[PDB]
Amino acid sequence: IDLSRERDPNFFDNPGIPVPECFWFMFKNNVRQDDGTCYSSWKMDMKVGPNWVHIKSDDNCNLSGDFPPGWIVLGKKRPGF
Amino acid sequence: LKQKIVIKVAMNCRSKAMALVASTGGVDSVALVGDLRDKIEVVGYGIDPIKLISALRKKVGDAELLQVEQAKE
Amino acid sequence: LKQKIVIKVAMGNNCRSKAMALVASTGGVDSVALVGDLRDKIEVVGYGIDPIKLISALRKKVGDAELLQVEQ
Repeated sequence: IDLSRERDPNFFDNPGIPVPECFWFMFKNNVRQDDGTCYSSWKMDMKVGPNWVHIKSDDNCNLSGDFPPGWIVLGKKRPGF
Repeated sequence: LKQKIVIKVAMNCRSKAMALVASTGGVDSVALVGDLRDKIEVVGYGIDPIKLISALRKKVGDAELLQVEQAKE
Repeated sequence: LKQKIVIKVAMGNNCRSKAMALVASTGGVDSVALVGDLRDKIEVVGYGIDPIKLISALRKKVGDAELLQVEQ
């Protein structure tokens, strides 16, 4: 999986809250399932295959979570962030 | 205080789903996102995702919570 | 092709819910967002949105509605 080589997620930044710094990409067996945006140095709940997974972000948009077998969610900073 | 919710909805059902989510108390914004416009992203205050999912299934069709994230303000 | 439209509406309780539902369900609308400190302006983004009919509907159904911005 090369994130430098993935189409940008289609997104909408709500104008009332800060703009989230990261793109995220969810894969089952190296096949892209879903994508979107999330905050750096923050946390979110994501449905990853059958399970709710608590995902933590560092300032660099690296995502840690206990993903079920065959699944991963990977983050990177959006242009100019 | 604000939270972002992303919902996958089988979806004119898009117009129906958008109208239902946008009518919810405490909504700041609603957006069709994804290339197929098959996801609704909602931002606001005191939105119960469980209640919103129930309303979508009963009104529009299959719907699944994808992402819930507090606004980092 | 891609449009951003901002409408100030007079919004009195469940007026936001009613205006947001109407705009959200208008043909060509991708996104609706309340903006301004008083959340009394609606930012509408989409493709093929008819701003004249949107303003008619909002005036008939919700209250006074002024076109502040149309951008393409």
